[PDB]
Amino acid sequence: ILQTYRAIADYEKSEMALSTGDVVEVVEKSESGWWFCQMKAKRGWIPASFLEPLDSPDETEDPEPNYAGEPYVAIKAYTAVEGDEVSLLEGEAVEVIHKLLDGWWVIRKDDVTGYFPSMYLQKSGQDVSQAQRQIKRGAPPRRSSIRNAHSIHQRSRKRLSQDAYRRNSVRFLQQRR
Repeated sequence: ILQTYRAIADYEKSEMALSTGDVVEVVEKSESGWWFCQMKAKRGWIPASFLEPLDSPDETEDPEPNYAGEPYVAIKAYTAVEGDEVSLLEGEAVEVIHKLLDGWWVIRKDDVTGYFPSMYLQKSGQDVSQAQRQIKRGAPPRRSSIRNAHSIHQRSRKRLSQDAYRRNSVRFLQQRR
């Protein structure tokens, strides 16, 4: 594949500067002495909440809400920090109504709606141990936990308030119980 080389000195700007010790992958060697290279890609898991799409403030792949609800149970206890969050003890049953991609799902419990970490929930009637081993990291931080976020979009991201979620929830819910 691509050969890996190392910079033995600093090179100033060639849209890429070089710092001694830098590791690069050589894409094209040339007898001209100028080689086209790329820095080792920097990858990793990050909280979706800290990101915003470039083209628009709104996420394009969030699934649609389902007010009918899906039965889930808390597999890990969580204490609400903000008013729009739901506190649950392990074993408490809830109904998921919006599986948002930022990890904080809207759930319904006792006629009211609020957010809860998806990672701490599992469909009812399944192996709890299995869902717990799937937890290899804590709940991601919420966007509302960010102080002084900076956006490139003047318009705010579209997201129903908990009151709006509740009004839809009480009207279009489905109980098989």
